[PDB]
Amino acid sequence: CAWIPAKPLVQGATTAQPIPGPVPVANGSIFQSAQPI
Amino acid sequence: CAWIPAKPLVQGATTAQPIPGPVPVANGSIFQSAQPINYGYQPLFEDRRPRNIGDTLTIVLQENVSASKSSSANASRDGKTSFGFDTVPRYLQGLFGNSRADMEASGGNSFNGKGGANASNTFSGTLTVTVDQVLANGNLHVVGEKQIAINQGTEFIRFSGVVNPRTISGSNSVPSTQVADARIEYVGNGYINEAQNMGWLQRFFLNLSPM
Amino acid sequence: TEFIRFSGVVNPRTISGSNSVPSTQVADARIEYVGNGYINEAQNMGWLQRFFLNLSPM
Amino acid sequence: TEFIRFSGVVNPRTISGSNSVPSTQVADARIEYVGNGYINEAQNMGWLQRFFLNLSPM
Amino acid sequence: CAWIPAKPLVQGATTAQPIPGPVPVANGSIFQSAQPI
Amino acid sequence: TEFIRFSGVVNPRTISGSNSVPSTQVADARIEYVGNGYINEAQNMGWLQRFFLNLSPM
Amino acid sequence: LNNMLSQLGITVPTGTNMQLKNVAAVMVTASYPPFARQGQTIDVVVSSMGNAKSLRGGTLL
Ligand SMILES: *C(=O)CCCCCCC
Ligand SMILES: *C(=O)CCCCCCC
Ligand SMILES: *C(=O)CCCCCCC
Repeated sequence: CAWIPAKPLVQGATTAQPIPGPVPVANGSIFQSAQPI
Repeated sequence: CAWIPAKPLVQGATTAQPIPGPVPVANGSIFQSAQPINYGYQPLFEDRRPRNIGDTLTIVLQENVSASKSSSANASRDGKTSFGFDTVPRYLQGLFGNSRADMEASGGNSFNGKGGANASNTFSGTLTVTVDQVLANGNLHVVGEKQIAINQGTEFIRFSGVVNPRTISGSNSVPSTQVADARIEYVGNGYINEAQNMGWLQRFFLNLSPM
Repeated sequence: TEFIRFSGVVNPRTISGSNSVPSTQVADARIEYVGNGYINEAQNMGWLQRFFLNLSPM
Repeated sequence: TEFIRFSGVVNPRTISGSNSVPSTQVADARIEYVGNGYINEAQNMGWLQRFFLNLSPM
Repeated sequence: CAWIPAKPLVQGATTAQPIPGPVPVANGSIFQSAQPI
Repeated sequence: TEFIRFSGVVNPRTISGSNSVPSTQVADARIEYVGNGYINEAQNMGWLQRFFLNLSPM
Repeated sequence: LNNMLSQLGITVPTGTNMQLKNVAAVMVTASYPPFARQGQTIDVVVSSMGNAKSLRGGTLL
């Protein structure tokens, strides 16, 4: 049937939320690098 | 029915109201900057590749697979033997007379088997996905979904996979053949989709019929 | 739903400049192209015909 | 499912510059190309016909 | 039948997870080489 | 299954530069090209016809 | 050169025209000294390897 609930091939949430970057440390620098892996 | 209230695909308010800017501080300056959300360091000459969770990336779906196979076999055999003493001389009548040695036999055999199979699939389109995780070696896990509703039903195109950043082109796009764990899905609903499922009786027969 | 699965062993000096290898250079190649749904069910032989294909005298 | 199996003995000075050897230069060549499934079952002779092919007088 | 469970030709998991590299030793060097076979 | 067997004696000064000899330069050449399976069984004469081919008067 | 550019963050499309004049491909050779310790320095020899005219004022990457 077409009314029986089936799960989709691509499961879970299909979107992501950007996260705010860290607060810049108050040295004399403009270049701020978030923790780099 | 057409009078039963259904919710639209695009829900909520479809408009926004501009907000008045802040009152300018009375320093000696004309340049007034509203509170700017500081984003991190951004390179200048490097291409716009996705780097963090939430960045977007265009996938160019171009799939084309085609496999096939076949085989056969055959065998045959014929045979036909005969012997007939038409006029037997007298001194041989004691051995080949009265057709006591005539003979005639035939035989045949045949066989032919064969078989084959094939499969194919194509896919063409474009879809923008979003990064939802950055792996330990720099690869990006991407997911995406596009929903369309043209006048009667609703179609869903979903995509999921893993991308290597050094494959993204200069225009922030990747062909779908370079994604590792590609999961593509193109489905729909409405009665147009319901008209393409087999009836439960025919589905039962297709599996349990003897032939 | 169609599934294309692949497994094998690759020698690094055969990978091209665009990070690609033709499948004829993989050692223990296992390729699989299968599917499900009623489109796939319409291509299996019926159990009676399958029985006859094996146990029929000719 | 189709299986292609190969076994043999190779002399290193016959391997080309692209790491390839034609199969006519392998000594104890054993090549095999078989399959299974009902497509392969449809190519074996029936047991009765197989019996007749061997024991029929002609 | 088509409902009888059969195992696929390619068995096991068809994906792998990258492992984080080792922590770099604090000599005066930028070049850090993970244990090379 | 098909079998190609070969046996013989070779004189080294006849081997070409590519390590190859034409079979007409081998002394005690024994060549054999046989097979098995029902394809080969379909090419033997029936025992009755084989008997008649030898003992029939004409 | 395309490999290096891609590593740095710039992906040049494939099958495009590219004709340089200020770049040469070279082989670098050196002698690993006895009891060498990490951080020390040695001297290298640089040699052209295809149809280059001169390495007069070049820099080794
Ligand atoms: C969808 O609702 C189809 C379900 C019918 C299956 C049983 C019919 C008697
Ligand atoms: C729209 O109003 C259609 C609803 C009719 C459904 C029931 C008919 C007996
Ligand atoms: C798939 O479910 C087919 C199984 C039927 C085999 C036995 C039929 C009596």
